[PDB]
This record gives sequence, structure tokens and C-alpha cells, in this order.
Amino acid sequence: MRKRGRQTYTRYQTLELEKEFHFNRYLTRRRRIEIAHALSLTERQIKIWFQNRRMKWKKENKTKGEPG
DNA sequence: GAAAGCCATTAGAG
DNA sequence: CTCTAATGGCTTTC
Repeated sequence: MRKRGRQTYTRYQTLELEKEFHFNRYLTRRRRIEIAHALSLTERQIKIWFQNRRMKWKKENKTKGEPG
């Protein structure tokens, strides 16, 4: 596993997860669980992948006005 | 009441 | 050294 041996997040997971993210960064809490089973990850990881994406996405996704 | 939500930082692999 | 994956306190929460 030459990429985050820990946890390689594979394409297929990253496919639909992107599509979800596009619609809804925020999940009402226990929707996260429903994803977690659907893709065979842990609740944790369905926070994290999205959190991680959000964090950067804020800087990236045409955020003028943003103090600074 | 423990959970996502916020975020830079903090391990963590490349 | 670079981008990612994951940690905590504060806040609401159903």
C-alpha cells in the first residue's frame, strides 16, 4: 500500500463521497453512520475525510471577502 | 449526555 | 519538507 498504509482511501470511496460533499458537507449526525456502513469505513473516517476536504476547500473555493 | 460541527495545529505517511 | 489524516475544548444538541 504505497499511499497512507494506515488507510488508503481508494477512488471508489472518493467518487461518491465527493458527490455527497458537493451536495452536503454537513451531514446531520447519524447520516455519517449510514455512509460508514455503505462504504465499509468507521464513523470517524466519514467525519475526517469530509472535515479534511472542507478545511482546504474553504481556502480554495473562491472565498474573496474572507477577512484578509 | 457523547456526538458532529469549527479550525489550526499535531502526528503521520509519502 | 509536503499534503493528509486525525486529535482536543467550546458550542449546540435531540
